[PDB]
Amino acid sequence: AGFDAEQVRDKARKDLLHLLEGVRGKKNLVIEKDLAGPLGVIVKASTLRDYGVDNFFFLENKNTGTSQRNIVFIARGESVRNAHAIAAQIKRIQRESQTSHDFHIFWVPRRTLFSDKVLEEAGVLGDANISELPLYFFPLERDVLSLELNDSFRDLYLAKDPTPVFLLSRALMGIQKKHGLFPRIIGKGENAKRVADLLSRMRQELLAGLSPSTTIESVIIIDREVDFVTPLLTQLTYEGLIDEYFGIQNNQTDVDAVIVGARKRKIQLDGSDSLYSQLRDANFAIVGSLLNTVARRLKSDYESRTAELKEFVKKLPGYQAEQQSLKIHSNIAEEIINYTRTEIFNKLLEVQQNLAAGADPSSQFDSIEELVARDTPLPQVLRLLCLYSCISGGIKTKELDHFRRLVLQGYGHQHLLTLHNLERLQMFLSKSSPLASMITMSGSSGGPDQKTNYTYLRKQLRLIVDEVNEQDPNDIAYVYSGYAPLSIRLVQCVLQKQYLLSITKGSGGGGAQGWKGFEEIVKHARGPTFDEIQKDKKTVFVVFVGGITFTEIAALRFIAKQEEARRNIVICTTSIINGNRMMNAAIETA
Repeated sequence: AGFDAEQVRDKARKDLLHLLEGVRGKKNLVIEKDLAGPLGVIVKASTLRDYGVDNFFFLENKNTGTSQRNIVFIARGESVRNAHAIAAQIKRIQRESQTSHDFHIFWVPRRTLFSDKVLEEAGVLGDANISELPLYFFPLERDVLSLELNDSFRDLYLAKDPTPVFLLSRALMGIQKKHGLFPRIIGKGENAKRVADLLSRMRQELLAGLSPSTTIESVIIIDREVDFVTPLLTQLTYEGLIDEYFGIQNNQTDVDAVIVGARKRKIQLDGSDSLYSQLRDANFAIVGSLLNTVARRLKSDYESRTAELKEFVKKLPGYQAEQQSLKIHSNIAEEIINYTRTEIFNKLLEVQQNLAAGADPSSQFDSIEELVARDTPLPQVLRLLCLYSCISGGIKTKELDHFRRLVLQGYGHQHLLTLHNLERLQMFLSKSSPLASMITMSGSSGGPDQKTNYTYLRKQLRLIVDEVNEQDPNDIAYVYSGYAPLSIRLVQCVLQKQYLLSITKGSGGGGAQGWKGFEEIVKHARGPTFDEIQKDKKTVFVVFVGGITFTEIAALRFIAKQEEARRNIVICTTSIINGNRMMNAAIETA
């Protein structure tokens, strides 16, 4: 009766395959490198072959073949870069003749004016048959939908491109068209508010036949800028650390070849593996113990004491898969264990946990300087400086100038750009800057965009949970060993008020809706608080504009398990983000 992630995949594959069915004959396929990964989430390469794909090409390789007269470009239309690349590629192909003279472009999801103009301005516009592929959300898991806009953090927060926000609201409207209006549109933050506004004005346009869902409870929209502190921190879940040290993209990562046990190899990382399903959301401290329990259960099943010989060989493939999974994750865990034992890592964690806990950030000054002396990697130092700034309402000017110098001398003068970019993103500011001040009620004002108050909210939303036990956690704070992501505490102000009241005020009636009971507190997080009513169990879509971490996902699944009876939780996002990705946005954007 309600939403299911599998229908998004089916529609996506159907939509793509139909367009491939419109290009009659076999065809060559040119794809934006970044789109290639997410496309694999909805269709298998073997399937594309069955629909006439002779060869596959990455647009950026600039080496499209001749073997087939049909050429198909698949790329994002919002990208200024792609419009040029495709035009260049058509002209370069046309003049290496007589090769392949039937061009198609599938723009994702929408044809833009800028793109149509570039093609015409290059002359090739009357040569390509242009379609539109309405792919928005890619379902990475049953409970995780992603726009897979890996540059959207930079695009939105640095470059001020509104496109990620527009695309997210269209994706969200799509769901309303199929399952009814979200009864409630709830959220925090300037960009999340704009998502609501665009959802509103889109509805208003349709009335020119759409009713509240019977199967959807609400949509909660968190704006990532409300809480930079969470991504800056080192993630301490299993998947979180795999992301921190190896990097996860399209449900995959690359690891040294010795790790897979027979350059580096690619490994799949999703819920189809029974073991990873149990490991990914666990605090890394209990992973060794989880592996041990699995290995033991495995040894026990093997030892659990004709034509059962042929039964054995049929079961042979399932035995390697389990074995291979256990072997690979044991090897990864041992790798991460090594990393987390170094003095640099222990020193890092210490400064992060102190700042997070609320120690005077000046008391961490000598530690930070020592981290620079030891040449710890640039992204890790920058993430500390940002945490410092973001958590304490800016850095003391005199310390800022010192840190600024250490960074430039230690890692290179080019990083003056990096720091200016961190300044534009408002994660590296002096206390003397008006933009740096956190929200208070004794705050006078100024402040069009006053910042989240972590000093106040640490207490009021109980960001620090000293007691949490990682072996059978009782609180989302487990994802950072004692620290609770603010973003998800905000989701809890809506979804688990009984519980949240229980651990902050007492006497946790508290099963009604909106931000009731938390409005004055949530006023101290950045941007607008909103709650808009539009006039089996139900799904709550929890949405992040500007990126979610694997730790927030783990914490959301934790809550999902507790809320199992009453709700289903579906996580939506413009992309999956982490601390390193944010620093890269600042480093690489000239």
